[PDB]
Amino acid sequence: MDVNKAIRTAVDTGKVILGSKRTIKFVKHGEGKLVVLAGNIPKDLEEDVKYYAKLSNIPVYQHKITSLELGAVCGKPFPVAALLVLDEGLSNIMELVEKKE
Amino acid sequence: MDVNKAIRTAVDTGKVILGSKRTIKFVKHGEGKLVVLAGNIPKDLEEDVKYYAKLSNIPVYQHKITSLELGAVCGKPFPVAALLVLDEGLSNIMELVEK
Repeated sequence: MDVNKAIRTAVDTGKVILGSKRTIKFVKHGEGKLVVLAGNIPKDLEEDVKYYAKLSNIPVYQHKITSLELGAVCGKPFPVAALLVLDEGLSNIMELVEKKE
Repeated sequence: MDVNKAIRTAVDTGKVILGSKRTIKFVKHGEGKLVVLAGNIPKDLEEDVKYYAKLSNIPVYQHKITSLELGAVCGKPFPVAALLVLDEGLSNIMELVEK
């Protein structure tokens, strides 16, 4: 609930890249502050994003909700298997993730 | 190479359940000898399979090829994200997996 609120806030007040393909592309280029993955993200994409994120020291938060659920959290009617926060805006998502438990 | 040949042999000469949903169903009921997962299997399904497989001591081999590729290895035109060997038939898949 807290994380989902933080994600929506980042999307509406900051800058968030939506989609697994786009997320990987941005992270590969070293851009981004935080990666959030849906619980049903394809394993290969999951490993790709974690590999590139690791290379640029970008944290990755593994969510439990589905890609369609994550899309809805972002206020979208389409699935989002992964997203990348470029700018957290007024969100506290960065801090929430830091003590993720 | 060898693994793919072994998988096709099991499908053709033995009994293999195709599909992530069916695989989980069978393993959840304690049936099966070996699970093979495609490289792009959804993470949640992957975790579910490994959880139930673990409960009935059923080995799980994580493949690198995609679901559509695995389907083709099985001689099918459709994607197969996971499969369950009920009977290896004439295949040596069990031995190969032991690695």
